Amino acid sequence: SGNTGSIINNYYMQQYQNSMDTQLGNDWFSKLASSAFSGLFGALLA
Amino acid sequence: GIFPVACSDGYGGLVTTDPKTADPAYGKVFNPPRNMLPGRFTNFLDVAEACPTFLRFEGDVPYVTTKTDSDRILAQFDLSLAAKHMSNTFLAGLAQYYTQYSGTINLHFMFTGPTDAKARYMIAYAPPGMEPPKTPEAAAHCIHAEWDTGLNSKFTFSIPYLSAADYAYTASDTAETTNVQGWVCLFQITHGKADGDALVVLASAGKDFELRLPVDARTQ
Amino acid sequence: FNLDVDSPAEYSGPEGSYFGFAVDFFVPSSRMFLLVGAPKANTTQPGIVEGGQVLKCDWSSTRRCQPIEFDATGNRDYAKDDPLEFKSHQWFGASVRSKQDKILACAPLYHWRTEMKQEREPVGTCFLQDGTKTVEYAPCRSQDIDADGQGFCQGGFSIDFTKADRVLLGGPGSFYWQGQLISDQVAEIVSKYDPNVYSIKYNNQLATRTAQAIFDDSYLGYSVAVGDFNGDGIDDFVSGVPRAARTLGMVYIYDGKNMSSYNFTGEQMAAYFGFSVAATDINGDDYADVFIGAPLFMDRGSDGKLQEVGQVSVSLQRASGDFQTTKLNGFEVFARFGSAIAPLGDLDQDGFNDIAIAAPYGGEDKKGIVYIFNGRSTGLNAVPSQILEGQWAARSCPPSFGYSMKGATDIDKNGYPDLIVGAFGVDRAILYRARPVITVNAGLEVYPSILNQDNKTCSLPGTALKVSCFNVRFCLKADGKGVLPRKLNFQVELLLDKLKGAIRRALFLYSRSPSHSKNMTISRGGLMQCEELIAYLRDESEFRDKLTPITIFMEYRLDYRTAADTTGLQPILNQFTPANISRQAHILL
Amino acid sequence: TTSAGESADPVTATVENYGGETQVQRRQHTDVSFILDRFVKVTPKDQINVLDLMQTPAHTLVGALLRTATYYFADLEVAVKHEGNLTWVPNGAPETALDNTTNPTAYHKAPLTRLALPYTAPHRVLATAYNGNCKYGESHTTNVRGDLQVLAQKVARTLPTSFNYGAIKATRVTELLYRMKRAETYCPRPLLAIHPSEARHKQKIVAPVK
Amino acid sequence: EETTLLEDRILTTRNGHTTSTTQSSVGVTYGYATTEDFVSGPNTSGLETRVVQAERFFKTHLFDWVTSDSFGRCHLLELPTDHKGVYGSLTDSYAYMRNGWDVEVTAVGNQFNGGCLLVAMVPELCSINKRELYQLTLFPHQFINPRTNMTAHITVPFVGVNRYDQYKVHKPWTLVVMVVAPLTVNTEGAPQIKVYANIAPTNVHVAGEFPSKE
Ligand SMILES: *[C@@H]1O[C@H](CO)[C@@H](O[C@@H]2O[C@H](CO)[C@@H](O[C@H]3O[C@H](CO)[C@@H](O)[C@H](O[C@@H]4O[C@H](CO)[C@@H](O)[C@H](O)[C@@H]4O)[C@@H]3O)[C@H](O)[C@H]2NC(C)=O)[C@H](O)[C@H]1NC(C)=O
Ligand SMILES: [Ca+2]
Ligand SMILES: [Ca+2]
Ligand SMILES: [Ca+2]
Ligand SMILES: [Ca+2]
Repeated sequence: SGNTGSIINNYYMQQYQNSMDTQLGNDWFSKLASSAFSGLFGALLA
Repeated sequence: GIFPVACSDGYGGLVTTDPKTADPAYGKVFNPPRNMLPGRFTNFLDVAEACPTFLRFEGDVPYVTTKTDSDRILAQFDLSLAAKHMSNTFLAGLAQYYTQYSGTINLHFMFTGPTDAKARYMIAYAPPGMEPPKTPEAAAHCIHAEWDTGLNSKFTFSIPYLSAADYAYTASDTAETTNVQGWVCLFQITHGKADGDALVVLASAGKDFELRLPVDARTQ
Repeated sequence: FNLDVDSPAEYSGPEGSYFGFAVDFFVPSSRMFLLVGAPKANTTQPGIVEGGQVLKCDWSSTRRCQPIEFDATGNRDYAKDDPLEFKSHQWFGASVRSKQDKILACAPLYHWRTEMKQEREPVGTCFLQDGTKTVEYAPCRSQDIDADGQGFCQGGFSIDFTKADRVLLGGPGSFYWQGQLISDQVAEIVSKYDPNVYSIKYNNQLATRTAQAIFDDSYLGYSVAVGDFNGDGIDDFVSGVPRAARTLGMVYIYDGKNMSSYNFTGEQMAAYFGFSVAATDINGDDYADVFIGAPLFMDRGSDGKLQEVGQVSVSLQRASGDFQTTKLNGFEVFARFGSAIAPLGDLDQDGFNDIAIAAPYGGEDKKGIVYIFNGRSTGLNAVPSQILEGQWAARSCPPSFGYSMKGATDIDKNGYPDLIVGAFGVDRAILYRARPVITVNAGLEVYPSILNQDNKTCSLPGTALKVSCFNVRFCLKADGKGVLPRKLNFQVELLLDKLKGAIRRALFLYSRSPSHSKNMTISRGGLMQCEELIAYLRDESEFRDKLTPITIFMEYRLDYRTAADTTGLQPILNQFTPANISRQAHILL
Repeated sequence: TTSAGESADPVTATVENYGGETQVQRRQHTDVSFILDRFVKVTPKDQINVLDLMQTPAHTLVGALLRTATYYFADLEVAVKHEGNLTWVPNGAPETALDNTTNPTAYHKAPLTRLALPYTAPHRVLATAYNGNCKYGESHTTNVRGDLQVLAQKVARTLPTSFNYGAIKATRVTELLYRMKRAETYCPRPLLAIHPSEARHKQKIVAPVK
Repeated sequence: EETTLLEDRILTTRNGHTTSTTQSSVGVTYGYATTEDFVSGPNTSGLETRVVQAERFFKTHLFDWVTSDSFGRCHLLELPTDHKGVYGSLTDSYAYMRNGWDVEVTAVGNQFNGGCLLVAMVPELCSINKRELYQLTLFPHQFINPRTNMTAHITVPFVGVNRYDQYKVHKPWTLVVMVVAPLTVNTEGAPQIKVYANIAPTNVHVAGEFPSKE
C-alpha cells in the first residue's frame, strides 16, 4: 500500500506484522479538490 | 539432505528506501477506533489544489499596489518553484522535496480596493529564449489573459506548461534551460481612482500538475 | 592657555555621592550659579536611599552649594501596597542640562512598575524646572514596555537643549538596546503634564522608531549633541551609537525638524567610538563641526606596539555637505583621552571657538588631565595650549577629573568664557576662570644698522674723544577685549651684543653700559609709547671681532600682580606672541 | 475564470480557457503513505531513546512532511546500530523496565537490527501540535529577544508525554532510524521553503558531461 | 448577487432560540467534515448525554481594524472561551465535553473601504510564524472584503486526539483573523472598523458530572 517497488509478501500473520484496526459504530481533500469549479464562469464569446 | 542455496554477494545490505518490511517483535495489539476523523488527506497534491496560498512581493506582502505612472509592470518573475515570490507558497514548500515537476500552475488574483476603484490587469507568459516584455503592448504577442474588476473579485489564470522535455527541474543551478522556464509578467492596463489599492495573489496546482522523484536537500 | 590655575573655585559634596558626575552653568534673569550633579547623594525623600540630587552652587561670595528640590516625594503607589516606582539608587543628577530659566536633570536608573504586571523596568525619568514651575518628563515610561519596547530605555542617559527650546533625550536601551532618540518641545512637556497620568502623550514628539533585530544592542542615545547640518537654522540631532556596526561604533545625525536621517563610523573594534559627541563651529565659518570621542582607541608607536590612548575625530562641516575629518590621538596610555568633549566658545577671544578634551584617568596618580585646544582658520590646532591637572588622590573609585565638564559661559562677566570640571571620584567640582588676553605690538628699530667704525659722531662727556654712535628705539602698544585695566605697566629690558664671557662691542651712551632697563607704563587701546636712546660702538682697538653681527635684544615683562582685578584675576599675554624681539647691526670694512 | 473571491470554494482553471488541453498525470510520489515510508536519521541519546516521531529533524523529508499534518497515525519500523542487547518497552511503561530481558529484546547481530513496532498509544491518533495552554493568539506580544530566545524557542511548544512509541535502551546506541508504516494524516498545516536572498534560490545540481 | 453595488445574498442561521440574518453573504464554509463522527465511544461507557440548551450564539469583540495595521496583524481567539451562559456552566459541571463550532465574524464598514481580512479556524495553534501566515489558507477560511461582504461564516467539527476533551486544559480550535491588505479610508470609507465574532457550539455532548459545593 505504501512504499513498494517489490511485492515479497509476509511470512507472518497480519496479526503480528501490524496493529489491527477497529471499526466504531482521500476523504476530505480528495473530494474538495474534485469539487473544484473548473469551467469558465462568464458568457464565453468567440 | 537439505535445500541448497547460494548466498549471493551484493545483496541484502540495508537500503533506506527498500520495499521490505521488518520482522515483528510484539503481537496482537488493536488500535483505538479512528474511522471517519475529519480532515483526511491522502495525497499532498490534493491539498495543494484545494488550498491556494499567498505570493510574496517587494516588502514581504501578498499584494501588489496599483502604481500610477508611465510604468505598468506590477510583478515580473521567473516561472520557477524556486523563485522568491513563490517561496512562501505551499506549492513551493512541497516541491523542494522533489527534483522534477510537470503540468499547470494556477494564479489567483483577488482585487481588494473599494467599490468606486476600477482597474484592468493583464497577465502574460513569456517563454524562454528572449528577454521578457517591458510594456503591455509588447507582451500582447505572448499567451496572455486580461480582466477587469467588477462584481466577481477573483480571476484565475493557468500558467501553461510549455517545455521541450516532459519534465522540468524544481531547483535552479545556472542560466540553463531546465531552470528558467520563462517568465510570468503582470501588467496594469488601466485604472480609475484605484490609487494605493491592493491585488492580493494566491497560487496553487493545476489539474495536471505533477511532481515526482523525491529528494532531501535540506532546510524544511 | 588663559585659564586661571593659581586659585580656581573648588566645590565639594558628601563622600560617595559622586559630586561632579555632571556639571553645567545656570544663568537665569541677574545672578550666576553652578549646577553639579550628584547621582549618589542621599535625600530626605521618604524611604529612598541615595536618590541623587542636583546642587545649585552659589558662585557669588561664599562657596555654598544648596540642593535643588525637583521631587521631595517618595515612591508613589499603583494600588494599595503596590509601589509604582523605585527611586532608590535612581541616579538622579547623572545628567544635568540648563538653558536660561530651564533646568533639566534626569535619573537614568529610575525603575518603574508597569501598569499591568508587577515589574521593575528602568525607563528612566527627568524633572524639568522653569523658575517656579517643575514638571516630570518620562517619555520612555509608556505603554510600550519590556526590553523590546521602552522598558529598559533608561531615558535621560544623555540630554541636550536646542535653540528653538526643544529637548533632546537619549535612551540606549530601547528596543533591545537599539537605543532611541526622543525629542520634545519644552512647551508640551509642561503644557501636557499630568500628575495622575504616568504615560503622557506629547502631540509634537519626534522619535526614532524601532528597527530590525540586527540593530539590537547598539546603544543609540548614549551621548547627544545639537547643531545645524542641513542649513535651515534648526538644531539637528547628533548622537553616539558606540556598539553599532559590530562594536565598531557609529554616530547618527538626524534632522531636528522631522527626525530624518549623515552617519559616522569607527575604524577600530571596541574603541567605543561615540562615547561622547560635541557640536561646535571650530573654524569660524559658522558651520557646526562634529567632534566624536573614542577613549579606548589603540595607537601604534615607533616600536610598533599597540597602546590604548584614545581618539577624537574632528569632522569639519563643509558647505558641500561633506566633512573634513581629522583624527586627534591621546597622549597617555590607558588615560582614556576623549571621554569628555566640551565646546568652550571663544576661550581666548581671538575669533575662533575653542574646545576642551579630557583624559580623566591620566596624569600622576591617575588624578586626571584636561587638554585645551584652540580653533583657527584651518580647523582645530592639534597642539594643546594648556594642560589642566587634577590635584586630588584616589579613595576607591579614581578621582575622574574631567569625566564631565561644561564651558562656553562668561560667568564672571570678564568678556571671557569659563570652564567647570567635575571630579566625581573625589566628590569635587572645579571652576576655572579665563584671564583677559592682552595682545602687544612691541617694536625695535636700530638706525643706522650698518655702523661705520670711523664715523665718530656722538661726543662722549668726560673725554675729548668722540665715538661712533647710533640710535636704539623700542615701542610698546597693547589692547584687549573684555574687562581689563586701562593702564598697563611693563618692564622693558635691553641688551647690546646679546650674542656675546665675551666682550660686548656696543654700549649705551648716557650710562656706558650694555644693559638698560626701563619701567614703561602704557595704556590699553591708547597710543603707542616709544622711548629711544643712544648707543655707541667701542674703539676699533678694543676688540678683534668685527665680523660677528651685534645683536640688539629687547624683552618685556608685564606686572601681573598690579594688573589683577577685584578677585585677583590677572590678565595674560597672547600665545604665539613673542615676549621678546631682536634686531642686529653690522660693521663694514 | 472569474468567481467570488472569498467563497473559499476551490476554483481550478485549465489551459482549455485559452485553447489548450489538460494532460494526464501520475501522482504516486506525493501519496502520503508512499512518501512517508522511508528511513529518516534521528540523533540518538547515549542509552535511553524514547521513540517519539517529533524527535526527527524538521528540515528533513520525513520530518518536514510529517509536521505538515495536525494528527497522524502510523506503525513504526526501527533500525538501530547498538552495542549489547537492545530492549524495547511499550508506551506507558516505567523506565526500570528497560532493564528487564522479558521485554522485547534483540540480541546483537552485526551490523544493525531493524524491528517492526506497532502503535501502542492510548489515543486514536497522535499529534504534531497540541494546544495545551499556550499562544493567546494576538501577535505574541513583543517580548523575547536576545539570550533567552534560544530557550524561548521551545517554550510556546511542547507535547503530552503519551505521544510516543515507547523507548529503546542499549549499552551504547550508535545510530537510529525511523520508518513510518501505514501513514495516515489529517488536517494539513503550513510547509515552508528556503527563503532566497537573490531573486531566485540557486543551488548546485549534479553535472555530467553535456 | 445583484445588478448594482447594492447587494442581496440573504442567509439566516438559527442556533437554538437565536437567529442571525446577513444580506451580504458568500456562503458557509465547512471545514474538514460536513457531519459529525461517532459520539458514543468506548471511552465514556455510554454515559454521554447531549445538552441542547448550550447550542446557541454568543458574542465577543475581536479587535479594531485601523488603517495603520499592515499585513500580518493577527488576532487569536482560543475556543472555548470564557463563557457566562449555560455553555459556561458545563465546564464546571462535567469533566468531558466535545462540540463543533459555528463561527460568524463581522466587520461593518461601508463599501467604500479597501482592505481584506482573512478569518480562519486553525486546529491546535500552539505557535504562529510570520512566514506561516502566507499559508494560512490551508485551514477553513473566508475573506472579508469590504467591497463585497461584511460576514464570514465557518462551520467546523470536533477534532482531537481523543474522542472527548477536557476543555479546562486544552483548547482545540483557534479563531485567527489576519490583515492581508491594510484598511483604506479613501474619501467615503468608515474611518476604522470593529471586528466582532458571533460563535455558537454545535452537537455539544457532556459526560462525567463532578461534585458540587452548592
Ligand atoms: C654716522 O654717525 C651719525 C651719528 O650716529 C649717524 O647719524 C644718523 O643719520 C641718520 C640719517 O640722517 C639718522 O636717521 C634718522 O634721522 C634722519 C634725519 O637726520 C631721518 O631721515 C631718518 O629717517 C629715515 O631714516 C631711517 C633710518 O633707518 C631710514 O631707514 C629711512 O630711509 C629714512 O632715511 C632717521 O629718523 C640718524 O638718526 C642719525 N643718528 C645719529 C646718532 O646721529 C650717521 O647716519 C652715520 N653715518 C654713517 C657714516 O653711516
Ligand atoms: Ca537642521
Ligand atoms: Ca565649521
Ligand atoms: Ca579661540
Ligand atoms: Ca571669565
